[PDB]
Amino acid sequence: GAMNSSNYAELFNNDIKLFVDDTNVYRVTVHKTFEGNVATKAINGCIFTLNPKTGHLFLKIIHTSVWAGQKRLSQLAKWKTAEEVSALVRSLPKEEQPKQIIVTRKAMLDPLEVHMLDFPNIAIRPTELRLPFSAAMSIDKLSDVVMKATEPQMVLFNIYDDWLDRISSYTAFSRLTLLLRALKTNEESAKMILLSDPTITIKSYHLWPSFTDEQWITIESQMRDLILTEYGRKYNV
Amino acid sequence: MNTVPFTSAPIEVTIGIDQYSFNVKENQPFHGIKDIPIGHVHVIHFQHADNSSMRYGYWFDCRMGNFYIQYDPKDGLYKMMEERDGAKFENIVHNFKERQMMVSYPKIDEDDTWYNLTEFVQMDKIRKIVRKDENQFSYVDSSMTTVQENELSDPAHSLNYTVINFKSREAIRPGHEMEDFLDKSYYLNTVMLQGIFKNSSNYFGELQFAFLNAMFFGNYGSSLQWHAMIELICSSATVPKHMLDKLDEILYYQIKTLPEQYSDILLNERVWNICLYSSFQKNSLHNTEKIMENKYPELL
Repeated sequence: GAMNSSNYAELFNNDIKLFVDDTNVYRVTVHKTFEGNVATKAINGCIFTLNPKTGHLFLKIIHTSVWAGQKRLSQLAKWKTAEEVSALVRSLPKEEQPKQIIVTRKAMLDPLEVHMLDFPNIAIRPTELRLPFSAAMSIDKLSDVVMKATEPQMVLFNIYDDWLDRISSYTAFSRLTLLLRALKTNEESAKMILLSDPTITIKSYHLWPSFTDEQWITIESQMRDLILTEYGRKYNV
Repeated sequence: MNTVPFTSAPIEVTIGIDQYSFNVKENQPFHGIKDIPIGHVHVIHFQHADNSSMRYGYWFDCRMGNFYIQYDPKDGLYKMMEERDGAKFENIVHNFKERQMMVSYPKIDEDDTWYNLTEFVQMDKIRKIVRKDENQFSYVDSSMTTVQENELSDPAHSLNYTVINFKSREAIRPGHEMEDFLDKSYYLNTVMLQGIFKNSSNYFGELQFAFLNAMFFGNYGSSLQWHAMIELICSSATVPKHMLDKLDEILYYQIKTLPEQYSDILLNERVWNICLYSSFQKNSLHNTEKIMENKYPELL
């Protein structure tokens, strides 16, 4: 059933699993027409498919051409997500195929279940966790490859950089969710915290800065402070 | 006009014959039901006064043989049996009629209710859903499970309704996942109508039989089957015009006949709301929408 606070350690066991987040698949800018009506213009999107144990990210870029001449795009976006996840699973060797796929939004359950009928032993699960994966497009290198794409493309990343050399998957996932929660709550402030010291850089092959263990504690503290402040404002408490 | 004699009535029981019912007292000199209209299937059903659990009964057609009821004190139920000796049977029925020991099937001349509920129901189709090939009549009760309920446990005592499953390889063509899920026309028209049922008459017959087992026995798997067969039509954008008009008449008489006090357990809120207000066929069931809105506005 549903993935929640109670079964959280399950994410870091040895059963292959993927999170799928469809938030950034169908992206639009809303604008006025010459006649003063409203129209949308689609921009490039992405499916965020993540192995929480290994940090392997399967970033399927959704080029605006896939929406051309289609109707009901927010509905189609769920089915296109389930089509691409199904295609990714079939592309993996049997021993690399997930045993579970956790969708961050319940509207993805039926589309994914129908696309995965050929894989009756892969469990499709919702979650009660409010995961901040929508903020993936606040990671500059992920935003850059999505916006530059001129055709459908899959790009592979490790969203944990080299952190697993020094910390457990549980701790790496907690750090990622904290960074993405900060980026989602106040992007400008989060990005200032991550780059303020120019001597700490991002390796060419990494997404995040090359913090020492001690610098990560300071950073993680700064992100927690950012999130609580913003929360006091949101709610006047 | 045919007759189902009873050897006796040793236990107090409510006896149903189609949509009618009569209370019989323990050892009341009751010897059966006469004037049963030829041309239709019929159901004769029982609810014991001492155990209002296990409604049970028999589907039959008097054109297929001479049938009677006899209480079995070992198995503790009223059993249907066939009398193969035509002359013995005619002599039993004539005697009980002369002694006026039989209730008359109480059909009003104007009243097409039973025809309207059984229009497509054939005894030969019932005998494929309810498998007991040595009898010409079919036993059903409150507790019998469906082949589909058993997949999710005694196969001999199952209702072999046609399995309908919207999230199945049968229902969804590879490469048409979204199309086939959101528009079930290929599942209805190619797989079910052309493939399995062969025609709309057999599909309607199974739908009508599922409803009657739900209503008369509170059979939960039958209720599931009735709703699935409605939902498969209503969720299809492309349905022959004669099938929609016929479905509206079928459902109208089913909703008309349903006891008002059983709407809460016999009608699925989600299916009826989806079918009448969201589905492709939301505007195709005028009679059904009107009787539902006037009789069960709470459900909607």
